[PDB]
Amino acid sequence: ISSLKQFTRVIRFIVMDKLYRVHITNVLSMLVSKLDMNDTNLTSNLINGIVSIAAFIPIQDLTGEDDYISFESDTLPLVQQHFYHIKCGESSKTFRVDDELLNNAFKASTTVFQSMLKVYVEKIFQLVDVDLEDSLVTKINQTTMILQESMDDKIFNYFASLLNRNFWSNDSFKEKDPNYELVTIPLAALVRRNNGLSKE
Amino acid sequence: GTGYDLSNSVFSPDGRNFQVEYAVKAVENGTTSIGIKCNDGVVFAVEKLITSKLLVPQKNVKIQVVDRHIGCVYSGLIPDGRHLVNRGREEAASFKKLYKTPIPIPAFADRLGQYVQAHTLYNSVRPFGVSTIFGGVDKNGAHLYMLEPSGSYWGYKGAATGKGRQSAKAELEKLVDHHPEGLSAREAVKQAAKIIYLAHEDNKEKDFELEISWCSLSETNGLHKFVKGDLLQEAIDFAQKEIN
Amino acid sequence: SPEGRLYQVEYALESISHAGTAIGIMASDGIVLAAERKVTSTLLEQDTSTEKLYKLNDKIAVAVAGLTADAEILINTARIHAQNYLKTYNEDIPVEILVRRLSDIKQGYTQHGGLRPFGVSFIYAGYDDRYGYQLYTSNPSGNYTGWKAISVGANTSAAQTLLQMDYKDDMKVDDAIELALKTLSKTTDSSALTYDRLEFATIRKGANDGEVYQKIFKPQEIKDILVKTGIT
Amino acid sequence: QIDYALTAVKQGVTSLGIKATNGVVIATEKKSSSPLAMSETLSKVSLLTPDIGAVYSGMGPDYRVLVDKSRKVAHTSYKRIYGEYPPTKLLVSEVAKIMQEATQSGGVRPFGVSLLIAGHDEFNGFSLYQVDPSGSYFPWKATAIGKGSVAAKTFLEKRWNDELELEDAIHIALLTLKESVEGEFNGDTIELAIIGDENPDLLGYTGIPTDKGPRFRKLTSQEINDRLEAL
Amino acid sequence: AGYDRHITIFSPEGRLYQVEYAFKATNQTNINSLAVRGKDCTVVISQKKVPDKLLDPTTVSYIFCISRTIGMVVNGPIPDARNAALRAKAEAAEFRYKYGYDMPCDVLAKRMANLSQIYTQRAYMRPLGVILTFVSVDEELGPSIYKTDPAGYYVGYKATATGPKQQEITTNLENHFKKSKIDHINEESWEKVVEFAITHMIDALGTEFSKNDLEVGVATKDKFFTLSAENIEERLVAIAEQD
Amino acid sequence: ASIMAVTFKDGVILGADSRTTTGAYIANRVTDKLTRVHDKIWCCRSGSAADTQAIADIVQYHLELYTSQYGTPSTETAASVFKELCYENKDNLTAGIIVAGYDDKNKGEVYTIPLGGSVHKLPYAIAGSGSTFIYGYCDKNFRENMSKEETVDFIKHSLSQAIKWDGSSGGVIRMVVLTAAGVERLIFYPDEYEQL
Amino acid sequence: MFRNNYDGDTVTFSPTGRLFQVEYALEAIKQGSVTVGLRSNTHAVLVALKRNADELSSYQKKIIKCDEHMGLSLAGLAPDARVLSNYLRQQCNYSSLVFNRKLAVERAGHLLCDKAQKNTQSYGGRPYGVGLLIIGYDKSGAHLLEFQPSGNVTELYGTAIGARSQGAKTYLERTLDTFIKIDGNPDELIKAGVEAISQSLRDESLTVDNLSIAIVGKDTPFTIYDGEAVAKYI
Repeated sequence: ISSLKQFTRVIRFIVMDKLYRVHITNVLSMLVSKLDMNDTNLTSNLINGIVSIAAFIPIQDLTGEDDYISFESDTLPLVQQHFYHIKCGESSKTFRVDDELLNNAFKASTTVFQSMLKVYVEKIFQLVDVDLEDSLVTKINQTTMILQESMDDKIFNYFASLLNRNFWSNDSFKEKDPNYELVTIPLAALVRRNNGLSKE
Repeated sequence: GTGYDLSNSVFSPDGRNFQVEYAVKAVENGTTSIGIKCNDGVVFAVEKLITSKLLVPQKNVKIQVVDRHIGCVYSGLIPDGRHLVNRGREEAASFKKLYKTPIPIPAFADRLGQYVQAHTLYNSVRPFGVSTIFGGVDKNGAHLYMLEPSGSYWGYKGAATGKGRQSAKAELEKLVDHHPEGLSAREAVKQAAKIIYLAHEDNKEKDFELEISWCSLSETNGLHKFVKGDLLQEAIDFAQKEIN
Repeated sequence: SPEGRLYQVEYALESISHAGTAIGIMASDGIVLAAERKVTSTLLEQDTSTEKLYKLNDKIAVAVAGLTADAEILINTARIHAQNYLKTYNEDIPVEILVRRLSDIKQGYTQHGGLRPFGVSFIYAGYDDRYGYQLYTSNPSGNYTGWKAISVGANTSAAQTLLQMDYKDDMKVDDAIELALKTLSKTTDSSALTYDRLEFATIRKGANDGEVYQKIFKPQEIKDILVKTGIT
Repeated sequence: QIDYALTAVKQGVTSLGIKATNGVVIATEKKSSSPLAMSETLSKVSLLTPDIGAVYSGMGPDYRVLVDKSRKVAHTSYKRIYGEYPPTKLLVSEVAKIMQEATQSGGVRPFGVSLLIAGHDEFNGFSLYQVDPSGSYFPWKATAIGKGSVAAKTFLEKRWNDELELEDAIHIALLTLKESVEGEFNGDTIELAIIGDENPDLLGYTGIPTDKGPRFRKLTSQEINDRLEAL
Repeated sequence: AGYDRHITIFSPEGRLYQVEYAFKATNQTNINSLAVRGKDCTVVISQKKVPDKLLDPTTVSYIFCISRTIGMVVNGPIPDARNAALRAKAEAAEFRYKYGYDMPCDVLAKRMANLSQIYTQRAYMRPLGVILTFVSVDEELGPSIYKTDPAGYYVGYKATATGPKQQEITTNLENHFKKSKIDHINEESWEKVVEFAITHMIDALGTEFSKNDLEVGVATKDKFFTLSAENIEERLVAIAEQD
Repeated sequence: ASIMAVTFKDGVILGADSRTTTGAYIANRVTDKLTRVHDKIWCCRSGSAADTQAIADIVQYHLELYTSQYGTPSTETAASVFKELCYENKDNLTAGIIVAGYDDKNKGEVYTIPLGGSVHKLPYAIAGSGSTFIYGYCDKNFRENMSKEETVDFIKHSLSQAIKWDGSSGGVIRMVVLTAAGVERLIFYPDEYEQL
Repeated sequence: MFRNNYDGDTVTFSPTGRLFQVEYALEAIKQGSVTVGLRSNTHAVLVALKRNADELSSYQKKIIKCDEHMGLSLAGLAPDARVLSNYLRQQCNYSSLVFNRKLAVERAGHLLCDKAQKNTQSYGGRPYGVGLLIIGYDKSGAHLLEFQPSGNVTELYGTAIGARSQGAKTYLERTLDTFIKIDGNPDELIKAGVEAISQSLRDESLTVDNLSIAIVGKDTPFTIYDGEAVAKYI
């Protein structure tokens, strides 16, 4: 919980130094999937990270179609090498990488946004049925609405047909007294941005 | 707040007893052990790891016998296997004393089930650190059972548990596929020896002895004898041939 | 217990200065008990309870200031000690001995600190042929004390003062009946005192001879002595 | 901690009681946890002795095992010694003592119910008592407990005089319950009992004229609907 | 501190956290069940899910025979179901011996719910993650269906359902007793009442069943028994040749 | 009393008189000395009515519970539950019991539990007060693998004698036939068994 | 720094499947002096290094007789061994009285395992904190067992436990085929036990007060040599 607070109170700054920024796609799609349904606390401290990364980052495909792309082959390999280096006592000043390779890693890192939101939405509908309450129900809606505003039409128009899709075909509103807020509101925030989606 | 996993009786917010799930991890990190149900009995096998050269060969028995006709093998915290098999016998002898017939496999299983399950009821006793594979021959043929720390138990055609769990379970499914009518009492023994030799690659660091016991209505007239001498080499030599 | 302090006790000793208000006055030829009743609703059944004035034996009685369900657990066991000292010595139990018997159970929790102390503070009024008429007190401290006149509960510190003022040793019984009511002039959070906010008791030199009658007042009998001044 | 149990009592279906000159009445609603469930299989108004009944507000189960423990204590501590059944005042005492012990005992939580116990003993006449989780108990001319507690308690002060015939108090306790009702309002979702005249009809036998039958009578699904039409 | 979430005591709003969680466990198996009344039978359908090819279906049962007369079906982890079944199988044998008549469905339920209640009021014991659905053809009341839950609650149902898709199944039944306006299924032979119970479940779950995905329990007067692999295929074959 | 049980080709048959006497007085002349502990496992009671009743009552339970958990009980098992009670309680009981039943494997099985508490498996067994008089008739007239009505007759005669000679035996003759096809209760009246 | 939440007591499983309170006990072994154990086909020997407090004090005994056919040495918590060595002394003396049968060594292994296991199921009590090398000659030859407080008892030809146990454990590992063939020689099997315990000493020097030796087998009942009796092996 500590080293997730360390990292949150410092996310905004990492998005800058042209080396660290690479890690930020990974670390996010990792936080999203590690959102627990039993640990109210771990989850509040993860949303902290997830919303901070979204507040200072555009969810956008930044690939000029450059063929080498892919998250593995190009981002993961570098991320692991940086970490291996950092772990063995060495520091990041001693870490030498080609300005070519490190910009492949960064651009290819902006691909995973799609496969990761399918996992955030999944984790939301799982949370509709938890006795998390209030403070944290709200904070979660901030993260879903901030994530939306930091989205280009390419990605957003996907996110929309994914709330639309999952809102109808779901097995997720059983348990007694649900948090409808966590799913109805994120819809409203789609219609704010795209009135056209309302007619239907 | 939290702390839902330091106490044993305690329900996590979505229905789970976490201390049990942790014990299953201790199971997964121990010797690999299996059971096969053939057409008139059961065969049991275990992986004995060899810490150093000073461990005596053939002389640290892991498979325990219950009554005269039942076999138990376990993976995990070994002393918990013993404490469980002990309560296993006190139970199988309560039964015999009063109802004369030696305790039926399915009824034996339900009795271990309740001992284990009852070790998941109070904050002040920890679950068993073993998944136990056991079985034998009763009035209506052969029965193989497996029982995890939660108290769960079911009857299997074959079963595995231990580090080499996923690996054996897969070779096990291969036989249930090829021979639906079950293996022969003798064949099941040759094969159990194969399966252990394989699920050893998941622990190939240290060396190992094999140990097999069986209970067959034709090959040991219903009793639980061990597999030894010529018939043990019969199978140790069959494994070497399907490893190379 | 930091400075020589009985914490869990003061806790309940001051929980007492909240509930109830009770008084005892020893005259030369009688004793008097009296109490105010808890925050009453219109629909609460006045006559039944006798909720804060309990009889212990034909010659002893207590006023309560504290948690009701808590004093009943005590009184039940004190009505019994009474009868055990009968079946045993065929004489009526002496007041101090009964008092000490309770005080000792109170202090029983004030030390075997594995169970929770007692609410409740008692005024005891009794007669035994060894020490004339007697008046006693019982905080959950464990201590008991002799009194010519006394009080427990809310507005305690206040009545003790009026009492100290109007009391005379030559006092009769009817003179002390007044002093008790009179000085529940002040110590009353309810502006104006009614017969229904009250419960009363007397242990006199008998309605006849040289002996000892006991009398828990029925509501009407209160509105009758209230008549002497209080309300009319 | 006792305070938190009184809180489970404060929610959970409303129930009430009214003493009269010639009878007592107690009622609550039968909120169906489903339409599939047959609500006749659960009784919120239970007989303790043939002169004494009880109703609750709060936690269902805690009431059941309290009604059971309660019937038994009536025998074990009174009937088996003195040949009579216990008087309302004292049977109530023995229940408070039961709940007061769940309080002051370790390893157990107090009960999540307030009880209204109504009855008639030959010497004390009619009486109606309330028993709280705290183990405290108070005597009532009339009161209510549960959600509708405040609305109904106020209506009872407004409508209660000490000259009520039992039929007048039945009438009241139906109105009182009509304003609070959560579900539907008929004989299938109202439970009403009375403590009135001796019912020889219901003894089960005839031949000793000294014992005359139960004062406690639980009104049938029909008797209720009949009163609600002329209501 | 914040430890009223770990034992059976009162939260500040009069809630029993540990019980509410215990309920959440009854779904952990992911089996659904329903029960119905006949003119003179009672039926319980549960799902059978056998994922491991190494299993022996015959040993996989959430339907327990408690007495000659009384059947029980559990939604919940197997270990807890057996702890309850064994205790009922014994409360009902004791009942017969002490009191001289067979133990009646609704009394067994009151007794397990009473039990389920102690767990709800004692610090040191935990409730069980099970919802016990009891059926019989009790000699006084007729077809009976009584369900108890970790909360200590019990009550009797015309019909009922339990588990994950509980409310989809429940709302199907509700709309068929709003329509026949009774308290049962007017069919004589239990066979047609079993077919009906499978039908209205296929309808409600939107998936077909094979002889291997179902467990059926049945109660007539003087017997409670379970249907074999084949005794079900017959029931399914008959549904398919009219629907 | 005066009781016996016989095995045959199709199963087992239990037989008894119906006379419980306290003293010289016949307190009940229609006693059901054939008592049921399970579908097809019954006993024959003799000795204290209060003791044999209490035991069978307690065995009926042990077996109802054994059925609940573990399944259908071997005839052998019923016997073991009887012995365990009778032997482990010998100092305070006076009961001699015959347990008999039909399973499908062995068919006819019969176990006699004398006073000691010992247990003896046999083809047929006699017991009860009036048995003493037919040890002779039975040993001479019994055969293995008899037919149903052959065995009814063997019992009718044996017991016709026991009752003639015993004052502590009499009433009607009750039988209970235990076969695959079910349980059949028999009764033969005095006007019949005396004329033999 | 790095706190532990699952090391509170013995009734608590670590998330990775570990009973920390037991792993900690298994370490108390190494907090006491070194002892060594080995066996041929005809004898079993023990060597212990008794440790002292001052120059002015006695030395802690490290070997305890159990029956005339079985004995053990301890490395670790003394009272825990006094408690276990005593239980063993009983079963041995019960198998003698009821069945007139020397209690099998293989069986006292099984019995201690289950005795120590009991102290790792229970809330409140700590695990046993001592290791035992157990020797005996039963109806089935010579025997040696290692008892760790976890319950795991294991049968060996030789081993060593405690402070610098590792010096000997590695000697014996290499000497194996040599000493298990020391049949019919008693003086020579002790010469070996002692040349092994002395790999686990630094510049440290065995004397008549440092050394404690015990032996048993075929026709030699369990005897213990402390003091001058040990001189001949130095």
